[PDB]
Amino acid sequence: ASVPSIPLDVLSASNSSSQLIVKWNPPSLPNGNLSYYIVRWQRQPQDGYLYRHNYCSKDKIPIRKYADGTIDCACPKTEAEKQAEKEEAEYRKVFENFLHNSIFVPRPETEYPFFESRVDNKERTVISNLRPFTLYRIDIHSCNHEAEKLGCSASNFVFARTMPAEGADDIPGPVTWEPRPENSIFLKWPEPENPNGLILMYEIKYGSQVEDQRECVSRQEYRKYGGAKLNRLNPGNYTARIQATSLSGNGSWTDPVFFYVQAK
Amino acid sequence: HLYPGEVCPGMDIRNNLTRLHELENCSVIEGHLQILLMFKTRPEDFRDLSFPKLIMITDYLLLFRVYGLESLKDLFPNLTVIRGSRLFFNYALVIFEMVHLKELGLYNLMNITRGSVRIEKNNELCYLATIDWSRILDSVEDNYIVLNKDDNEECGDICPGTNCPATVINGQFVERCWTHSHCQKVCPTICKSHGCTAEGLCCHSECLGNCSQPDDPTKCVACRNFYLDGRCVETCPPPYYHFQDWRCVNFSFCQDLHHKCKNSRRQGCHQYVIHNNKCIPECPSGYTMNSSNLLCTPCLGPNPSVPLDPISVSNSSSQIILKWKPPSDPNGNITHYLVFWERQAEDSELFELDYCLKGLKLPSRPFEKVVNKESLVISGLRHFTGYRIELQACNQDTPEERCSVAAYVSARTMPEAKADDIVGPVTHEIFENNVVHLMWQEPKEPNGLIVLYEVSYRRYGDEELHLCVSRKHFALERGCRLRGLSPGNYSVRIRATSLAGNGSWTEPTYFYVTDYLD
Ligand SMILES: *[C@@H]1O[C@H](CO)[C@@H](O[C@@H]2O[C@H](CO)[C@@H](O[C@@H]3O[C@H](CO)[C@@H](O)[C@H](O)[C@@H]3O)[C@H](O)[C@H]2NC(C)=O)[C@H](O)[C@H]1NC(C)=O
Ligand SMILES: *[C@@H]1O[C@H](CO)[C@@H](O[C@@H]2O[C@H](CO)[C@@H](O)[C@H](O)[C@H]2NC(C)=O)[C@H](O)[C@H]1NC(C)=O
Ligand SMILES: *[C@@H]1O[C@H](CO)[C@@H](O[C@@H]2O[C@H](CO)[C@@H](O)[C@H](O)[C@H]2NC(C)=O)[C@H](O)[C@H]1NC(C)=O
Ligand SMILES: *[C@@H]1O[C@H](CO)[C@@H](O)[C@H](O)[C@H]1NC(C)=O
Ligand SMILES: *[C@@H]1O[C@H](CO)[C@@H](O)[C@H](O)[C@H]1NC(C)=O
Ligand SMILES: *[C@@H]1O[C@H](CO)[C@@H](O)[C@H](O)[C@H]1NC(C)=O
Ligand SMILES: *[C@@H]1O[C@H](CO)[C@@H](O)[C@H](O)[C@H]1NC(C)=O
Ligand SMILES: *[C@@H]1O[C@H](CO)[C@@H](O)[C@H](O)[C@H]1NC(C)=O
Repeated sequence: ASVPSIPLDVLSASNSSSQLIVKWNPPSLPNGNLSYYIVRWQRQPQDGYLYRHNYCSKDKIPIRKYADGTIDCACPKTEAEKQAEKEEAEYRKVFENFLHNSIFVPRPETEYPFFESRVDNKERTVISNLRPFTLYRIDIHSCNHEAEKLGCSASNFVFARTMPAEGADDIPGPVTWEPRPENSIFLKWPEPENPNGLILMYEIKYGSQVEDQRECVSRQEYRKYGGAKLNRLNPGNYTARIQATSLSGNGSWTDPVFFYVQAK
Repeated sequence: HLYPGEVCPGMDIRNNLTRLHELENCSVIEGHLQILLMFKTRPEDFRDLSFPKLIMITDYLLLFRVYGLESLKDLFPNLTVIRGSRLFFNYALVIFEMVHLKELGLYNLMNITRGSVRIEKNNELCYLATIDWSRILDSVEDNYIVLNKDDNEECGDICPGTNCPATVINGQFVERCWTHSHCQKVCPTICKSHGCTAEGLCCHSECLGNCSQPDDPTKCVACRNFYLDGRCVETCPPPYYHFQDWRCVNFSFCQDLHHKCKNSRRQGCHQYVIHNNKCIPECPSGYTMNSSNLLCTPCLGPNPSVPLDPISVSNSSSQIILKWKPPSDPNGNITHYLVFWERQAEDSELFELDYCLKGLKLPSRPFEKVVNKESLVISGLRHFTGYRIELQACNQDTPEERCSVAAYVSARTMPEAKADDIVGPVTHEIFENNVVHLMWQEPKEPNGLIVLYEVSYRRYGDEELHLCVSRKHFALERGCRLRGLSPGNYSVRIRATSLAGNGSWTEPTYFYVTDYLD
């Protein structure tokens, strides 16, 4: 037996929050009676601009939607045109020859360790210890027999995101409001402790009898006051909803909080 | 400079950065450069490794399955030109299955002499669609940008804009940058291959890609033609002979290369012979060696189909370079190519939709005969205006003019500098309720269409305020109206953003409002 080929067609799906389904095909050349697969998933942190882009005025929000949908006469060509159209066959051939000379030993911020387990005879595997809507890198190595003496097969990577936590990116508590001169308002709220990936910005919809006026609050500007200050509102009983925006799009809003902009 | 280091053969590095020390002082590599299968490597392993001496390769550069490698701006900070003498299945620069890669970092590469660029299946790779390979490669029809984070996740991967050169492709117009700290330089077509300087002075004809001194065949970074003795030459004088088509060697040099591997057979190197006054691996047919000296000697005497992939580039506001490939089934001796083009109409929703939503950045948005030529330059065009092109190949004379069906592709010219520059001074209106209405004349010919107006105003001594005016706003107010202002003199600036990115900032204008006190 030799080092097996990589697991072919590794797909994944987001079954439920904190859960992920991974479904793949057996390797092309198992090179031996295949014993099992090694499912190794590691957390993937944020990127640079994910904490720098002032998404209130920079650009659209980059989201990574989960691929849950991945759950589910004629005449042959002659030999001349077949040889003429053979263009990418030798390409992938030499790339797999390159990867054939590697191994993966069966070992037992960006400081996230990996979690490795064995899947005996299942091309599908459910992971139930994840974070709602966060990037996860799963590396699978089709281990044949003698995969400990020779080393398991080469790594095949895939990236997936879990299901967002249902109504988690909302404000995890009651908001507070403060009146200020010029009939100004300052709102302060907590941040979701376990957001669906990351709270990129907050949307504050307020207005007279209808949340018509809108305001954006970036990620870092929030920490300057634990919230944001609307500079002017007309004197009167006003209302404002705060529907945050996580990495999974806009979330939920607790309540259109009331505040006294006028005076008694 | 032009002679910074020594010569190295082609090498394959695997499994660790330990063997990468063999190419420390290397400047040129007479072969390929393979760095692949680095599994146990860590990002900190690469942060303290560099090769500033490596400036030029000959065949190509390959990177495949090198974990922890986030960028290359530190590995090859001075790689300038790949000669591309050989090709990896027409690909002159391959980057495949790079896991932790998020950008390119090859800011100093300015030309690939021959081949294509293929970058596929790098799930974390950004900064990939924000680069124009036309100013870098000659033939970009063969290429691969798929299964990448920028094609599916919309990396954004903005460029340094505290300014990067913004090139035009068939329909799109996006800035050019390799990292968030390196703008991709592009130079005028007048000396497409000679090179460039910082001030725009073009390089010498003998240089390639770049030179440290303008119009000097000695201070070149890489030589276009054969190199010899610290100076790029068009053709080396006798007795030196051309070797590997890039540097000329004398008889004594390519002699040792012959005898050395003739007996050692270390890698079966080429027994270079001097034919056509050039030390060539093998002398061409109808010629043999003298059997005593390496100088070779001549032996005694012994309707069509659719035109393929027509892409278009624009290197000017009134010009367009249209390139294509002959159809797969000419179905006859192709006499001349038939080209039709017409001005497209911009999408109607763009004239009325809101743009002050989710950031202020915008998305990437007659006939003629051609005889014995696969390209055509089209003049007399409107700047940045989308043009729908129709191209057909014809294989019969005009009196019997029957030929292929109509192909279709979209073209777009280059934007202009002052086309988006708001003209005329901004005017204001006085009101008793401290409500001001602002008016400014937009140019009648924008690069595409003006989509919004970035308005910035500020009273003397106060803090700068930022506004966003959508299509509908100045469609009704003919501008923008501000309410509840503090009495005093203000300083206002505007920048109109069109389909060709952000325009210019208007000169800070100042107006006076009666303070109702004097
Ligand atoms: C990058 O630099 C190169 C070198 O100056 C530019 O090159 C072109 O150079 C190649 C290399 O010799 C020429 O091609 C070869 O083409 C000839 C054509 O007869 C063929 O006989 C040879 O067997 C070989 O295949 C190519 O013709 C030439 N083209 C032009 C327009 O000069 C290249 O254009 C530069 N690219 C950029 C983006 O600046
Ligand atoms: C999708 O998730 C559900 C629960 O959210 C899974 O239901 C479970 O099935 C697994 C089998 O792998 C069992 O180990 C669990 O005990 C089951 N839990 C419950 C509450 O029924 C389901 O298997 C997952 N996969 C699919 C395809 O539905
Ligand atoms: C051509 O290459 C040289 C060096 O390889 C580049 O010069 C760097 O250029 C800046 C000014 O532009 C100098 O301050 C540095 O000292 C140069 N570096 C070195 C190592 O000499 C030059 O910019 C390149 N030309 C272009 C057009 O990019
Ligand atoms: C390999 O597997 C087949 C069927 O799964 C079995 O019949 C055979 O005995 C196995 N061989 C070894 C060496 O285990
Ligand atoms: C390091 O890489 C070289 C080839 O680059 C390989 O021969 C060697 O086995 C690897 N491991 C060590 C410990 O050098
Ligand atoms: C590279 O240059 C340094 C300094 O001149 C020298 O010590 C070293 O030996 C050179 N590289 C090799 C492989 O010798
Ligand atoms: C654009 O490229 C063509 C092709 O060589 C050239 O003739 C033309 O001058 C170029 N445009 C400019 C503005 O230099
Ligand atoms: C096609 O026409 C060209 C002239 O346009 C001529 O040189 C060539 O021989 C012709 N070939 C055939 C097959 O008709």
